[PDB]
Amino acid sequence: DHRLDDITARGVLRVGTTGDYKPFSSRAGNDFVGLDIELAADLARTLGVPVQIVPTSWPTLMKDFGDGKFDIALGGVSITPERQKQGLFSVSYLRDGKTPITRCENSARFQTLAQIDQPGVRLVVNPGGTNERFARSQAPNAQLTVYPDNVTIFDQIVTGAADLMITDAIETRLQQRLRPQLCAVHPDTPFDFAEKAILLPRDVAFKAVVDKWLQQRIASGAVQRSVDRWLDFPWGLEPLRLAIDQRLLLAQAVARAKWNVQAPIEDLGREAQVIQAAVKEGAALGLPKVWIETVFRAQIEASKTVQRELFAQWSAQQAGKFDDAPDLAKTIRPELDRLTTQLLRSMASNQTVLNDEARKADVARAMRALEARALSPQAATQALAPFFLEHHH
Repeated sequence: DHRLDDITARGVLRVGTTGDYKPFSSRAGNDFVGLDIELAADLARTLGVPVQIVPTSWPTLMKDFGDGKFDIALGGVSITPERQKQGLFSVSYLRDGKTPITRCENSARFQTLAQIDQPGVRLVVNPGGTNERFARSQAPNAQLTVYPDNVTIFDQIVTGAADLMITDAIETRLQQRLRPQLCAVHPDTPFDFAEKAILLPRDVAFKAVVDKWLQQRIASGAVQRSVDRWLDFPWGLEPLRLAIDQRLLLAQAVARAKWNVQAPIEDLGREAQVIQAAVKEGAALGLPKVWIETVFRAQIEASKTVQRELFAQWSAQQAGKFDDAPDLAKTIRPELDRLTTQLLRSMASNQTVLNDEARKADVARAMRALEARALSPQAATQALAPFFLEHHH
């Protein structure tokens, strides 16, 4: 039909993605990141429009596409017969095995399909894609379990509620990194292969445009380089980001409570105590005192920044008391301390990447998009400054 003219007229390429499939497509706060998101952005550039990322889900992908919610879809989308009934696909930009991931101590036990396809084997899968279809077809005798959340379904292999999952080789390699109790089973020599591509409208001329762009990306080596980059991306920083974000948003509560009782924003004595306590808690995780002080001074400054900006608004508006004011000592402070514990724990888990000065641009990518940035750009910047600065991107 006329997809490219449709796009140019709209002034935007709309791109559906689930954001739950690292390394292709993952939420990092308010942003989506990953190999397929960078592809989307580069296609938009080539088409001469800005990109808009439209959230979907694996169970609603095809309905949302048929409903016209986006132009194209990607984020680890495999070519399948079902999807080919409804749209076209780009050329494939990644061929990858189907292979197991299991607890390392069970590597030997699930080398083969014979070993896996048996009652008393607890195989888990994502609903409604190539993995579910492979499991039902090739391991019919195993016990299958369907789990909606792909962002946590590996939890069940780790804890021993399931024995293994057969998935894309690339997901096995990444999850083996991210979840050290797990091991990819022979990813280079898999049971079968599948192809990743971009889901497109039924418009042959648009597909020709996409394939010319995509084939250049493949043949130039850029897709491969992007695969390695995203496989080595610091995915494990998300808990740290969320703790920082959640701790900072709570400053709104702090400010309403203080406004109601005419409490000063800054209390350097309290602040010193909070920092002390964080240093002591962090030392138990092996974190150095100076890094903890830098981080926590920044989180305290960012909180004050929120409070000041809110007081300045309430001042000019002549706001009275807030009916919604939680107890500072009884409700807010316990929450702040809980979030301090998560922040420290995340710092310890991610200490390697966070103390590598050469990887600040990836740390920026992972952490930048706080919900709190909508509330106070300056406070979000201050809170994140121990980890990266704006010129890190």
